Amino acid sequence: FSPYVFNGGTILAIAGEDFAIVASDTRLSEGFSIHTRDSPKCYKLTDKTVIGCSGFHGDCLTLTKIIEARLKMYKHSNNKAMTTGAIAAMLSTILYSRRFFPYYVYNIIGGLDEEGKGAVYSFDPVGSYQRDSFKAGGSASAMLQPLLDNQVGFKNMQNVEHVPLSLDRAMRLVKDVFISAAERDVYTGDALRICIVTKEGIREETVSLRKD
Amino acid sequence: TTIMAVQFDGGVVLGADSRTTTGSYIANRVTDKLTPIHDRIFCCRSGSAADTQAVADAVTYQLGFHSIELNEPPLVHTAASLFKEMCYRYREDLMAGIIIAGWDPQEGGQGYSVPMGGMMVRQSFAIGGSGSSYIYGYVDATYREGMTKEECLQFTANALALAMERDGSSGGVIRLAAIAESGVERQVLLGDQIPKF
Amino acid sequence: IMSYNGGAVMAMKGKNCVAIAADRRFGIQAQMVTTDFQKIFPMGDRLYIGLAGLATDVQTVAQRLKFRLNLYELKEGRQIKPYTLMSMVANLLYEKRFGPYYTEPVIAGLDPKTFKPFICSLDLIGCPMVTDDFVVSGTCAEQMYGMCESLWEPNMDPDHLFETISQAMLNAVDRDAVSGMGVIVHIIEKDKITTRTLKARMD
Amino acid sequence: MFRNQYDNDVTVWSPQGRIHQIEYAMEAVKQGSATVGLKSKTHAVLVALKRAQSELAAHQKKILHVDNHIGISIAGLTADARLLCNFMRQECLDSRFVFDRPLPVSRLVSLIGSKTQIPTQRYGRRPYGVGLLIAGYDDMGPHIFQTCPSANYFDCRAMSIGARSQSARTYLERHMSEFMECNLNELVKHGLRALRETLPAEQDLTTKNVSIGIVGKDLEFTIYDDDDVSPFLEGLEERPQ
Amino acid sequence: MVTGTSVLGVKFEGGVVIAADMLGSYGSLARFRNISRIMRVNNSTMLGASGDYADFQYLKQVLGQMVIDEELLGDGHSYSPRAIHSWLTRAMYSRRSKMNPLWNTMVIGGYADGESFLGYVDMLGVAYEAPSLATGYGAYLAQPLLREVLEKQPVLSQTEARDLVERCMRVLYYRDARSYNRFQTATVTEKGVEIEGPLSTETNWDIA
Amino acid sequence: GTGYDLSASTFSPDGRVFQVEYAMKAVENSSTAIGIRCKDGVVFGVEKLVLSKLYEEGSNKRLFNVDRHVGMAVAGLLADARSLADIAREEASNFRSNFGYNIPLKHLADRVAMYVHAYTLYSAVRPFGCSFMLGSYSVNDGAQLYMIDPSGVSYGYWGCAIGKARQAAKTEIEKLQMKEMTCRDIVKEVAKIIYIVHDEVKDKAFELELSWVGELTNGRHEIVPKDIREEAEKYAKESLK
Amino acid sequence: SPVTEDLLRKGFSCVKNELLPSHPLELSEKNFQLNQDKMNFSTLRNIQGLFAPLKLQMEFKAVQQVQRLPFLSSSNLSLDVLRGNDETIGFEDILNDPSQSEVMGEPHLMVEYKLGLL
Amino acid sequence: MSRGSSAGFDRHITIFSPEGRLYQVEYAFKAINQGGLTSVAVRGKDCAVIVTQKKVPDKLLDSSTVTHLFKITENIGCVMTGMTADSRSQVQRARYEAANWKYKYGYEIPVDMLCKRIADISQVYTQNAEMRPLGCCMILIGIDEEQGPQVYKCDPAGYYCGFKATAAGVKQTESTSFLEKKVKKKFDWTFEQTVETAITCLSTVLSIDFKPSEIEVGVVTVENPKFRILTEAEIDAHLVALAE
Repeated sequence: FSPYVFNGGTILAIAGEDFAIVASDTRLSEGFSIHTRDSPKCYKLTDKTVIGCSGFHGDCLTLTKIIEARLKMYKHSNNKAMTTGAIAAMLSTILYSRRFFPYYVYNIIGGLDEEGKGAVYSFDPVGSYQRDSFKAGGSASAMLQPLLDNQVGFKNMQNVEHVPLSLDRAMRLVKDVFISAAERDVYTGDALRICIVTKEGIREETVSLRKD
Repeated sequence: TTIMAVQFDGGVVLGADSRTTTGSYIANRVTDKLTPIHDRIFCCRSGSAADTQAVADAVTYQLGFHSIELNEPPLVHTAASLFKEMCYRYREDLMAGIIIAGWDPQEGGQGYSVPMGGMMVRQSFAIGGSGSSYIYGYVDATYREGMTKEECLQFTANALALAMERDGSSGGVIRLAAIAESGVERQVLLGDQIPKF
Repeated sequence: IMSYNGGAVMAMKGKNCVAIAADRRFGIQAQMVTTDFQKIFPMGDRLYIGLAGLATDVQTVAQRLKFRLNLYELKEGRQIKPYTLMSMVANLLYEKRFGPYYTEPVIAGLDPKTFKPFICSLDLIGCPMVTDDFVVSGTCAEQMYGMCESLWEPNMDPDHLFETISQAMLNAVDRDAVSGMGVIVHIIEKDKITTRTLKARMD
Repeated sequence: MFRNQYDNDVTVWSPQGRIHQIEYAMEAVKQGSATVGLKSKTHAVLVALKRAQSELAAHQKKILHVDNHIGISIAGLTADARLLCNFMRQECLDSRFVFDRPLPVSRLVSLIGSKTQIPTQRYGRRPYGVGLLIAGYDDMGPHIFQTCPSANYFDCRAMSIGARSQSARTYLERHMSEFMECNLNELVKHGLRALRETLPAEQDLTTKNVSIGIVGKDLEFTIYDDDDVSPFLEGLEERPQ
Repeated sequence: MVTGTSVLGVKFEGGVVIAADMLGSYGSLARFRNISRIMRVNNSTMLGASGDYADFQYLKQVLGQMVIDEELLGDGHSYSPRAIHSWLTRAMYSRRSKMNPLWNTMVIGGYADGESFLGYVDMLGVAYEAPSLATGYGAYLAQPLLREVLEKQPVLSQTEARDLVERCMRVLYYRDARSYNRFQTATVTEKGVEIEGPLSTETNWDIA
Repeated sequence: GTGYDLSASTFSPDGRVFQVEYAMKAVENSSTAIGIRCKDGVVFGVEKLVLSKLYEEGSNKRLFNVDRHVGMAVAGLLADARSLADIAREEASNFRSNFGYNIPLKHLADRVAMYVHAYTLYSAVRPFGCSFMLGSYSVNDGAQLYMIDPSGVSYGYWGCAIGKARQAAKTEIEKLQMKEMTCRDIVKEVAKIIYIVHDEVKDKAFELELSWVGELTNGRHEIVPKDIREEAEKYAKESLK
Repeated sequence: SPVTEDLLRKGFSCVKNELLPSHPLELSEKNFQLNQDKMNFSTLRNIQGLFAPLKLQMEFKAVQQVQRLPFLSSSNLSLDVLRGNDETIGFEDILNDPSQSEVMGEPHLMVEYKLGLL
Repeated sequence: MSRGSSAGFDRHITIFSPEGRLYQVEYAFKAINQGGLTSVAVRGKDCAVIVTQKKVPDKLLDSSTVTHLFKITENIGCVMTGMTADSRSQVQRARYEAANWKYKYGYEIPVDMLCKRIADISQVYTQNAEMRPLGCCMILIGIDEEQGPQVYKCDPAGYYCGFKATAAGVKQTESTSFLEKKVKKKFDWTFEQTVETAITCLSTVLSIDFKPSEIEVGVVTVENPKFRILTEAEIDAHLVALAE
């Protein structure tokens, strides 16, 4: 017996100037077979906060079903709505509550701050948050990140100016990076589900990706 | 340790073998591997030698209490459910394969099986034991339908005597016992009375 | 496990006289840290006990037994018969049968009323047994039955008893690395207790 | 006057036979403010009233929140109100977490009654003093369930348990025909008109003493307060007489 | 350690069909040959399970008790299949987290509010829905044909669905170690739940 | 014997337990209910005292169900009635959970009677004030009826009546032939009984609730269809001159 | 699994091995009377009805609270014939008899802990 | 319990009288006659016949579920008299105790042990200040393989005894006197003689005629140790054979 098994996935998050983007491939694969091809991995929490949860698909559901309940409890108690600056600490506490039986997840939080500003957090299986700007991660990580490091925040480039990220550029970059990284990885592909969020709500997006 | 039961019209038969052992050495030459729970239901045993006894004692306790509480004769399905609930709940250190059978005033004649793991199901003929895997073909090919007490007894004697010789765990006397509408009668086959083959 | 320390104790029943002797040594395996470490406890007046084995449990069992003996003596009024302490220690050891102690006690004494010598023994977890002629237990158990069986004799006066208990230990305990360097002899005659200290090889 | 020895506790039966503590609690629940509980085919309005400790201070809360599809009122003791709404919220949350459907009112109210039945039997405890008017639409049309100090809940169509309200009951019974086919505005107008009878003469309903709360088909339970209740409180004719 | 074979199922135009083998294997021997593996929990939801059998009995008793209690209460409300699926998922996950797993794998199908539902409740806390499904060792052999036919045509009728299940039984009986000639089936159309069986599978070994 | 009637664990010089008798008397001041068994079934009927028209059908009912083939017609304090119904539901549920088939009526009645007796033995909880009927049906055993008094009585009755209007109901029921009848005329007889014994100076609104279990429903407890109830209502109304 | 949300009074007990049972005859010896009572209660509740375990356990509760204060030995003359162990002497009273306790606590602390105030 | 113990010399169980009498248990003794019944159990030399009385308050009540003669074990009976709500619990308690003893020692209980267990568990209710001494008369019946038939009686106080004949109910005094007068005359008995003696005692105490279906009889015999209840036919035959 072994109370752990892999299920793949990939999470990418770009935190621009006044827009947060969370996107993820959709394929539940364990062992060598494929279970389904829809399996969305981008759940909504509030009107201005989206959670992406990769990793083992037995706790990715439990944490999703617990966070909403605790959010409802907080809203009923304090008569407000949790901002994206508190959900990080609350989820970190929940994750660390079982340090001797760790959750096998890799969560990513994206949303808007008090003012119009991008913000993407990043956790670890034991649970320790850290603010970031373009952090990605998941099963097929270590390939998504370096290209973003090259593009978003210009590194190891000289005699080049700095330009803020425009909304038209973000989707064009994300689609290209997923298309490039889908071929060389096994667990990725199928359908791509995009959850760009702005200060008017959540608008959704789905495109094809290496049809399988 | 071969145990088997067969159902016929109006009653059932029940046999066993007395060669309880402790490995390569014979512990007891003749025993009574056939416990008379209440007065009609009978319960054979297999597996270990202490967990089965404890389970049988608990079943006797609870079933006698239930029967005297309802002031009615017990139903075999109650015994099967009690055995299932006792065995399955403790499925970690209670390795005890059990087979029970008996007669009741309503739909008389029942043969129930409950192997290791707590699963319960009914079948026309039940077979269980370590040396109870060499007669499957014979019992499948010989057991027809529509037989009375005499030929059922002969068939059980032959089928058990076949495995009685092609195994190391089995060997010794035979303990046929038939439960019918009226009462319970027992007999033992010893010596040349056992059919050769 | 009775090798992390050392110890050896006998007991011989003579003619209205009982003798108990031990060996003084306390050391952590090969090393040695002291030469004086008592293993004979004066429970009662004409009674004694002879704990021998792992010392860290010897101290604890001696303390607990002394406590319970004081309680019984104070509550019940008069002294304790030698047979009672046998069941006492049996119960005390079986208290932790699953978490066993490491002691092989020997009890030797006289009846305060009859003055009939009594000697018994115990195993690791408590199994009462009484031998008339002698008994011995300790780390060096094997190399004492041979020395004691031939040299023994029934109906011995105190002097011959002391000589025999000295000869069955002094040249029979040096045939081992641990549990040496000193021997205490306790002779318990009818009227007065007497203690002697032998001398052995300092190695 | 043959009752001094038979009312000091709750676990004693009078020679006639009736628990006097239950009657005393049912009399006690009448201390508070009126609360009409109208219902319709699509929406279940719940209009309440608010008192005032003083002109300087602020008013009490009479329309709490339970979940997205259920909202309770309150009348009587304000102590046990929170202690009971906590159980409300916990049961609804557990039902949403274990299963994946909203908890129906018909089981929630039964559970609340079962919980409130315990203290009326054991010694050293006292019955609750709430007058809940649980309202909410889940799957088979909106419901209006009332709760009493004794664990004896009623189904209802429209009632005004609370403070002086018998005239409110009479008015609500006189016009109990049009409540089956009307829009939201007409139903709210009827509710406010029914509540106006409770208020003493030469007194009007200001903006700071109404707590209209509406739950219906496609909108979650929302509470209205302050100037937001003005659009509902516009027509109301001009005066009861 | 009795074990099942496969409890595969496919969606359908107004209904769901589930098939299973009436077999019980004691490791390698075929100990039992008449046990059933399909349930009728209520008037609009059915059930099927594989793996161990005693745990299937236990959940059968528990879930039947829950549904009969809910019906006996009386409110004009029942258990939609989504709620039952969520309850099974929660029970399995809670049992997993306690180091006492239920060696089982089930399929929940039903038709409520004019739509079909089908789910997977694997013991490690896995849950989802799909147009088709397979269990146990059928996840490699049974799935591909159903997936191919569904991708070619996303909507079907009763005749071709029944024949597809028949073909899948044919191939699975051909090439599986634990299987039986007979098998059960049950549709869940809006008329009700109709358990059918036993059936048979005519084969051909002409390439011998 | 006033003075000793303050706790259950206190006798009287005569020998009686006064709290139990007070509980006995406290069930009288309620409505009335009857129940008759025919050759192949039973039937009940309760005079539901309808309050102001604010309520509606399906209000607080006194014809609960305990299993697929049993049901009660409790008539007393409603909170204790609901508690007892829940206890009996739990009992039948547990029995079916592990012993197979369904509980025989006698065992369930005995268990509930012993449970309701368990409270009158201690100085910590008050006794239940409520009558209790547990008519049901079987396939082979037949049709059985039981009544449970508040304290300990669990006798088996052919047909009885519980509540305020009980003596007249017993006297009128005495003159029947309820040993060779069917389930198509005992309903009319019950309706005519409930309308021949019904006070009108203190009671104003009535709503008969009827239910039968028998061979006509092949062992299932449910409320009578509205057509038969309306026909019996018309016949009973026209029978009174 | 709890955080802190006086160490001299209770100290020197690492969290490591209380969530690690000792010799397998640990949970069957530390909690024996409770387990036997639970088994009997379950049996009675299953076969005889819901009244018997409630009545018997509340009788246990009623008789339990008349003993001497915790910092002194309890005779426990009653509750024994009611339990059923009236003559079932075993490995519960001859080994480590609580009357001769080797270690003893403070009176006020023990009584206030028995009350559950701490 | 947050209600206290009522102050008074006879208002609670745990308070002694000035002279030293428990008045509450005396009230419990007086409480048996409140219901109103009579039970007589007579043991001969090979039989243990028990007779009692049955009263139907009305006609609607069924005549098959009002019996006051329960069964404890396979071969032990009881004629419980007094308040039904407490005998109905003592019977279950005795059944549970008997089952536990059979499980723990593996043979049918002698009557003395069951009587002693019932007496002890009834006495334990007369010390704690939370109990009510439930009023009954636990009369046993059965045969033993070492001493023959035996008849034992228990009381709510807890004092049991061994009787060769017993009368319990509202007419205990005159019935006991009549049995005392009759026993001293003859010593030998038989099944028919014992049944006739019990019926005659009941008739001469109640001073009324006995209808053929008014009294139930439960007996145990050496040849048939199993506890059986006489049917209507046997009771009617014995009643019509009496005085003829």
